[PDB]
Amino acid sequence: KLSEEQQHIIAILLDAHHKTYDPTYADFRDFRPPVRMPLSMLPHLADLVSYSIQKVIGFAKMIPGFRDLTSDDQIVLLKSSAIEVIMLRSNQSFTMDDMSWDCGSQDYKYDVTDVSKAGHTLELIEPLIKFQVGLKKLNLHEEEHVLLMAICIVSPDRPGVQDAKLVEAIQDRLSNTLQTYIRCRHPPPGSHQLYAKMIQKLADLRSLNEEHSKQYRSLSFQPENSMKLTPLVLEVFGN
Amino acid sequence: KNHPMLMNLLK
Ligand SMILES: C=C1[C@H](O)CC(=C/C=C2\CCC[C@]3(C)[C@@H]([C@@H](C)CCCC(C)(C)O)CC[C@@H]23)C[C@H]1O
Repeated sequence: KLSEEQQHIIAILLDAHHKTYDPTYADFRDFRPPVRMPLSMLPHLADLVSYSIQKVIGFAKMIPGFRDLTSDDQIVLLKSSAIEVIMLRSNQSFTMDDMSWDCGSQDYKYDVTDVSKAGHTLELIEPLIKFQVGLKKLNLHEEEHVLLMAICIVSPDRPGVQDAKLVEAIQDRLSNTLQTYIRCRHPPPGSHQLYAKMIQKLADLRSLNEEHSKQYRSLSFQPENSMKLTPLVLEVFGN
Repeated sequence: KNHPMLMNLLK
C-alpha cells in the first residue's frame, strides 16, 4: 500500500499545514481593518495576502526535498505559485452556503464584492469562485489537500526554473504519494477520477494566476494603490 | 531579480 516513505511525507505535510494555517484566523485582527462602505478593501486584503504569502513560504520550506533545491529555484517556485497556493489554501475557509470565504466573523467574511473592492474584476473573480466550488466539491481529505498544495509549489515548468529535472523529481515523489494515497485510502465512489480532477485544478490555477497577474499589474501601476500594498506583496507579485 | 524578504523567509 502506502510505503513508509510515503506515510512519512504525508505526516510532514499535514504537520506543516497545521503549523501554517490557523483555522481560528486569530491573526486577522493584526490586519488593517476591512472597510465596506475607491478600493476600500485593498488595505485589508493586501494584508491578508501578505500574511498568507508568509504562511505559504513556511509550508513550502517543510516540503520533503524542497530544501535540496537552490535558493534561486526556491525563489522562482514560490514567486510563481504563491497566488495559486493562496487560492488552494483558501478553500478551507470557502463556503458554498453563500459563495464566500468565511474566516470566523462577519468582519472577516469575504464575498465577491469585497474582492472587487480590492481592485479586481469578474474576469478573475467569476472563474475564482467557480474554482472554489469545483474544489470544494472534490471533498478532499486533508492529506490530499496538503499534497495538492505541495505539488503546486514544486512545479518544474515554472518560467526561470534552472534545475528542472530536480524539481520534477521532487514533484514526482509527491505525485506518486498522492496517487497511492487515493488508491489505498480514498473509498469509491469519492475516489472516482480523483487524481485527474486534482491535476485539472492545477491547470485551472495557471489561468487564474495569469489573470491575477494581469489585474495586479494594472492595479499596482497606479502609485496610489501600490501605496496600499505591503513590501512583501510588492516583492513577490511585482513593482 | 532581488528578493531579500522572500530570501530571508526562505532561511
Ligand atoms: C488564511 C486564508 C487564506 O490564505 C486566504 C483567505 C481567503 C482567500 C481569498 C479571499 C480574499 C481575496 C483572495 C485573497 C484572492 C486574491 C486573488 C486577492 C488578490 C488581491 C491583490 C491586491 C494582492 O491582488 C485569492 C483567494 C482569495 C482566507 C483564509 O483561508
